[PDB]
Amino acid sequence: KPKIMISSLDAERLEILLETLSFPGRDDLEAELARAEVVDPEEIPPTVVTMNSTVRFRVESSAEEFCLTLVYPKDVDTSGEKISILAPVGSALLGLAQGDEIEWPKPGGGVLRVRIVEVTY
Amino acid sequence: KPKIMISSLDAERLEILLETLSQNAFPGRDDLEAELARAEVVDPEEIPPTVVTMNSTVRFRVESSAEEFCLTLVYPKDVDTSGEKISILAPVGSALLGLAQGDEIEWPKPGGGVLRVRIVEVTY
Repeated sequence: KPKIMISSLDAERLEILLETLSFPGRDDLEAELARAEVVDPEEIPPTVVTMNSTVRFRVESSAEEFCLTLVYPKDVDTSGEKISILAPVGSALLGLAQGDEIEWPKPGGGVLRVRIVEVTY
Repeated sequence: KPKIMISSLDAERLEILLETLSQNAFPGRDDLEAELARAEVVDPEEIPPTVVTMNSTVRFRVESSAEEFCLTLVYPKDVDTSGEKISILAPVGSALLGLAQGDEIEWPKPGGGVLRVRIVEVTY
């Protein structure tokens, strides 16, 4: 499996956050962090999903797009734009890259299938 | 096909919420609106205890490990930093409303794969 790329600071901060818990994805997230490429932030391409980045998604079956900003738990907003690293979906976004696909439950039934089209700060 | 059931209170609050956030194109909004528009609006009393409503706590079992965990479906005002609340606006959260005990859903596993869970209990 490819390894995720993450800054030293985000690795440290996440390790500590995860250490203090007790979510379903905790162990899987920890396993990614354990084998990650921990580098200077400037070494991580802007196509990689990092903590505090904004991810633009396109629904594969249409032109439709939306954004989510991946954040630490205290930084989540109340208007549908931010998503916690501890949240379902949020925990899986970390270290994905532009072009990657992801899917999750669609309200009312079925699966929302999306592709990452851009990552920004 | 099958309409979900909501209380009058929750139908009303969600409608005002969605009106207030008119410009916020969150994932699955169109689908949640559609589901709300055709929902059957009942008194809280004849929505069964096994149906997920706003402020319900949902207990889940993961199929691979039989670990269990909970999420409480809340309005934006009530999410906290614990990881146990989930907004009606959030991925997964928006799909929980109207589901019932026994229903299965799945979402991404960090590093790849799916976490598939069954709703083991609903509590208000």
